[PDB]
Amino acid sequence: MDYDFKVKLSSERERVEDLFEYEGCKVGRGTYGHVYKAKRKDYALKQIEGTGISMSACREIALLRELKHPNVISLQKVFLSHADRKVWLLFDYAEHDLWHIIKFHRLPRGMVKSLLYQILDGIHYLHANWVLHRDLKPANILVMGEGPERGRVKIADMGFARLFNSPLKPLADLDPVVVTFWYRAPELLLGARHYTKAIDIWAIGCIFAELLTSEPIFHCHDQLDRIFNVMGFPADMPEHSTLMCSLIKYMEKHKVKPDSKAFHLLQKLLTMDPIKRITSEQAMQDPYFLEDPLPTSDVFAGCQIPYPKREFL
Amino acid sequence: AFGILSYEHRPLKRPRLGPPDVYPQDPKQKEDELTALNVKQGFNNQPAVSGDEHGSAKNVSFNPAKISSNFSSIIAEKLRCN
Amino acid sequence: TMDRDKVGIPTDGDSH
Amino acid sequence: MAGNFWQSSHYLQWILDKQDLLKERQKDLKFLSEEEYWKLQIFFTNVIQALGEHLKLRQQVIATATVYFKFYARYSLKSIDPVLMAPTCVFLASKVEEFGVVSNTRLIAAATSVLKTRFSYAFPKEFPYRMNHILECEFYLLELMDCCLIVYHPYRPLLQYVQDMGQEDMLLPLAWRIVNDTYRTDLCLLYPPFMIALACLHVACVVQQKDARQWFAELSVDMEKILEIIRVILKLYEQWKNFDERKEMATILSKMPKPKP
Repeated sequence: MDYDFKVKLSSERERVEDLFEYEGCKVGRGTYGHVYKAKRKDYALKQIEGTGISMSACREIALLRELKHPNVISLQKVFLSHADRKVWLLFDYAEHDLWHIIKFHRLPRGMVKSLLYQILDGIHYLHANWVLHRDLKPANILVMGEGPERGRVKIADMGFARLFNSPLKPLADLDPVVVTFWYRAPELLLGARHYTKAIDIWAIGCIFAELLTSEPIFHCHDQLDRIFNVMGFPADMPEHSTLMCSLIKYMEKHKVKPDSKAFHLLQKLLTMDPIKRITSEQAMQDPYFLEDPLPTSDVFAGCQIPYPKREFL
Repeated sequence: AFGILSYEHRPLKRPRLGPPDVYPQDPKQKEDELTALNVKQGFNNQPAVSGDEHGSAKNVSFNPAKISSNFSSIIAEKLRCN
Repeated sequence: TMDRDKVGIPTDGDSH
Repeated sequence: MAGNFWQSSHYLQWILDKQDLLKERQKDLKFLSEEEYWKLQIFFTNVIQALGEHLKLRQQVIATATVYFKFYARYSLKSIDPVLMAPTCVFLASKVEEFGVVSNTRLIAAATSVLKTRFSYAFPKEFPYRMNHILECEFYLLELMDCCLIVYHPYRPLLQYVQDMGQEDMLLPLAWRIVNDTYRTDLCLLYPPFMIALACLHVACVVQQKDARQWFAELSVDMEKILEIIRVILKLYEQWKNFDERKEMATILSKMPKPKP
């Protein structure tokens, strides 16, 4: 570890502040880090919380290095500053976040049809590469706008994503909490320590119901009561006794027809057991997408976007 | 990366095995089943080799001539079969 | 933007 | 990413030709011969293995750490002290393989204890480093290694092939130990994991006198590179026969090119 190697590396390196106007105009704040709009001297520049590299940063870097897909976010470059020992990532800018669409409408059917189809194919591709997202929220789904590609939802912010190819330790021994309680699957909420890949299916079903009713289906034992209320109690894994019809009426209250094609898929997406839950590939085979309107690559399909651009903080 | 050859689309031993190192999504693997003990005690992982998996033995004798003769026999028989 | 036959099969990916 | 090796970053960029390895090792060869460099690489691989074994680690994490160590392929050996390369590579491998982050004092104590109990002759003095040095070194390594943190291993193809063959008790230990031994060479940087697994399986079946001609006959793969891998493994085993750590490593590390302050 000598001076000449350091000076040569510094000469080879390029400074992030010397190339991008990341200062100011912060566009997103969260527990993952800070997201800014940046341009060369538009991209989303993300600074990760915490000095040095943490488990989230290491997983992020080791996962999006080798994953490539039209429906999956892809970083273009990474910067590593030694003065303060923190990490900077550079994704392509995604103007519209699904949370913004949900909030603005509080709605074409083909739009939600295509959006669900695209998220299902993306999560199927993710499951193909033998990895678990372990976090699906409406704020983690981003939509391109008025660019070279329209629509084309992108899954991102997979800091909690972990490979499940072969577990050296149980998946719950190093992460008691994997996702927010609004979308926690019943299996892990019942204290399961080894959970399969079906949790993401439950999450996508929950968010699909949220877009169907334009209102959070699950709102706040804090969520177990709501889970039992929304779709009844299972009368047909651990702490079974320690815990101490409704779905149809709940969907009817939101002016959704009980007898339709979307309702059957939504009902079959959410089950109390992992074995009977459908996997990603069978979701596309559901003739729900087949019925008109057929899913589109462009969600807007030529319509003007009424949602405003993301605002600064 | 044109110089390197890829066996991605060439199955190895087609009757019993598929692509050499590409791993499809098997529907009957050990990472999807949920037994009563698997949920409670977590994933049960046991060492691939009983005893010392880390340990590597080099004190056992090797005969390079015998190995070379066997490999020559294998390649000659494969040429004869094809 | 209509793809009748493409609905059944998922996209393989960007690949190389 | 797993399940598709031919599109992963480990194969697209980190598979290097032997010509590049010979060209980039000239700077390290200006002070030591090929034999001394090879012996030094074997010794430091053994040090990494011992350090991983002391911390009660698995085998995949130690293999990943060894692959990370085998940085020196494209950079000079005098750039960073290998005695500090080993613990930081082990720490990064443990961090990335989802095994958990080791403690600071735990890692320092483990390194010092190992160096003082089984490598005292090579290093008469103590281990004079702190955790900040380890952190900055691993940060540099993550910076300049193109952020390729997923390393494939021949273990999965080896288990698949032995399960396909049918025998699992007489052949698996020998194949596993041969795969463990083959990490001393540079084959991991040269050939795909399944070729190494096939070569190790062939060696294991030939050693224990099992008729495997019919099994190897049907499989369709290049049958010339496997011969090269067998030759490399045989050269490893033959050269390891008359090599003593205690008698020589003191002399080689006496000739070690140390970095400047």
